[PDB]
Amino acid sequence: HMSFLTEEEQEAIMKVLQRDAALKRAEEEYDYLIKFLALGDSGVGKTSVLYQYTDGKFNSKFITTVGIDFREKRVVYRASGPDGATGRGQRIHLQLWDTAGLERFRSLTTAFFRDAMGFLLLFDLTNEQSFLNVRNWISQLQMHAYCENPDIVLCGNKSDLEDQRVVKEEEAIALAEKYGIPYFETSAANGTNISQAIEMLLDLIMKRMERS
Amino acid sequence: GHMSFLTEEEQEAIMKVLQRDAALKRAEEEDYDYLIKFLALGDSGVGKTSVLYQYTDGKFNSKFITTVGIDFREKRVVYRASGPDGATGRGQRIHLQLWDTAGLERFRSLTTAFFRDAMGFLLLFDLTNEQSFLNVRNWISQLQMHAYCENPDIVLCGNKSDLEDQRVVKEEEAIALAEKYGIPYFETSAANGTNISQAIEMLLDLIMKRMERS
Ligand SMILES: Nc1nc2c(ncn2[C@@H]2O[C@H](COP(=O)(O)OP(=O)(O)NP(=O)(O)O)[C@@H](O)[C@H]2O)c(=O)[nH]1
Ligand SMILES: Nc1nc2c(ncn2[C@@H]2O[C@H](COP(=O)(O)OP(=O)(O)NP(=O)(O)O)[C@@H](O)[C@H]2O)c(=O)[nH]1
Ligand SMILES: *CCC(=O)Nc1ccc(S(=O)(=O)N2CCCC2)c(OC)c1
Ligand SMILES: *CCC(=O)Nc1ccc(S(=O)(=O)N2CCCC2)c(OC)c1
Ligand SMILES: [Mg+2]
Ligand SMILES: [Mg+2]
Repeated sequence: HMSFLTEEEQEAIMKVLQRDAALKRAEEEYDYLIKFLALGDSGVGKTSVLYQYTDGKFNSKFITTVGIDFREKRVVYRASGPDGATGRGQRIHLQLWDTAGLERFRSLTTAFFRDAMGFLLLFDLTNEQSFLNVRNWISQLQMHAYCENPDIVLCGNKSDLEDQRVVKEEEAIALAEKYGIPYFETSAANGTNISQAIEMLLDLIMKRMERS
Repeated sequence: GHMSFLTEEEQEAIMKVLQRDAALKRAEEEDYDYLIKFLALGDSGVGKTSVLYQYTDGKFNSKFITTVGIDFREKRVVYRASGPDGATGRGQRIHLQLWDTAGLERFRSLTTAFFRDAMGFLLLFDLTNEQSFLNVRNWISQLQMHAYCENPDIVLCGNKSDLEDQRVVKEEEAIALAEKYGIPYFETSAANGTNISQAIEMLLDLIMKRMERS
């Protein structure tokens, strides 16, 4: 009925932080460290999406994120050229930040935005209110990011729940066009579009870094 | 053991600091020659807010207003390197961001988040409070683990040296602790300002000298 920040919950968060300082200390020395961050209302599937992508697995039981967490995955990035071209493959080491969407964690999660080079914004195709909130999330991103106009990839998630969709695809494609951000309908249950969405953000983050 | 979550008012406070930090950071990523960041940490009540306030504005306030999670102050200064046999180089423009962390446990993971941003640390205990000095070992251990640098520069501050009637930390003990860890030590007063600028300038030097090597 009345819940408080338990000691176990804070122990959890401190170990995410210890692990992070560990990861960063080592990188001061595989061949590029690309970080991005997933955000969106609680229950849209941020954790599920990252898990499907790192491990190809899905757990249908809701285990809400205690503040903050992150996964990693070593991948190969090949610079995609114009009209189907690619380029050479340098090794990319991803750090995938995963934030709690609950308000009680808003200030803890908001301080990690500056660690990100790009953002995976998620709403639930079955929850119109999570879609309405995409606007508020985008301005919080502009207001706390590194970079004046940060790279974003919008995901409407739970596309496998067709008989419960309430956000019409047109409303979502139009919102995305309004802001100039790539849009993908995803499903963490079966993996649809998960790899393409993230690979699209990686491409945005690597192409932006080759204009300096 | 029942740490309240942040209230709506506590959280608006912290988001404003985050809003101010991002505006400051975005302006430096594009005037002043370097942005330099310190972070003050230590138990609640040792005088972290008061120390930074004395340093930026030469003022001191007796009423205890405990820090809501996190805050920071700024100061423009001129650092001059120290060369061989006092060969003081050109005056460099330094913009200092001075992070101020709350010391209560209920804020511990929030404030630990910000050890990433620091290039150095001001570690405070209270001279009138032996328990706050005994915890200095844990704090250093924490800093070792969460600093983003290996062997982070620390300056130890034993504060409230103006309350001489109420002093309980023996001087030899703290000099021992500081020598054991190889870190500079200053007894300070946020009230009358004794040693505040010397300790903060010592930390600036460590970081600047640390920066030149690279
Ligand atoms: N059918 C279906 N269920 C999904 C999908 N993605 C997530 N879920 C389910 O939705 C619930 C919430 O997912 P989860 O990743 O925990 O959500 P979250 O966005 O991380 N929430 P929080 O911010 O609280 O950590 C879980 O029951 C999960 O099984 C999806 O693509 N399809
Ligand atoms: N005499 C004297 N009093 C001091 C000194 N430094 C702080 N105080 C007083 O002792 C209390 C400590 O206040 P403060 O600076 O807020 O401590 P803090 O470490 O930032 N506390 P918190 O972590 O809870 O935010 C206040 O009442 C302050 O006025 C000092 O050097 N001398
Ligand atoms: C402009 C989009 C963006 O956020 N770019 C970006 C590039 C590089 C980094 S970093 O982590 O390698 N680094 C920290 C300070 C400068 C170099 C970041 O950090 C998030 C963002
Ligand atoms: C090793 C001592 C130390 O902490 N040095 C240091 C120098 C510069 C920076 S930074 O703020 O310019 N930066 C953050 C991301 C990489 C570049 C930092 O980081 C706090 C530390
Ligand atoms: Mg989650
Ligand atoms: Mg304070």
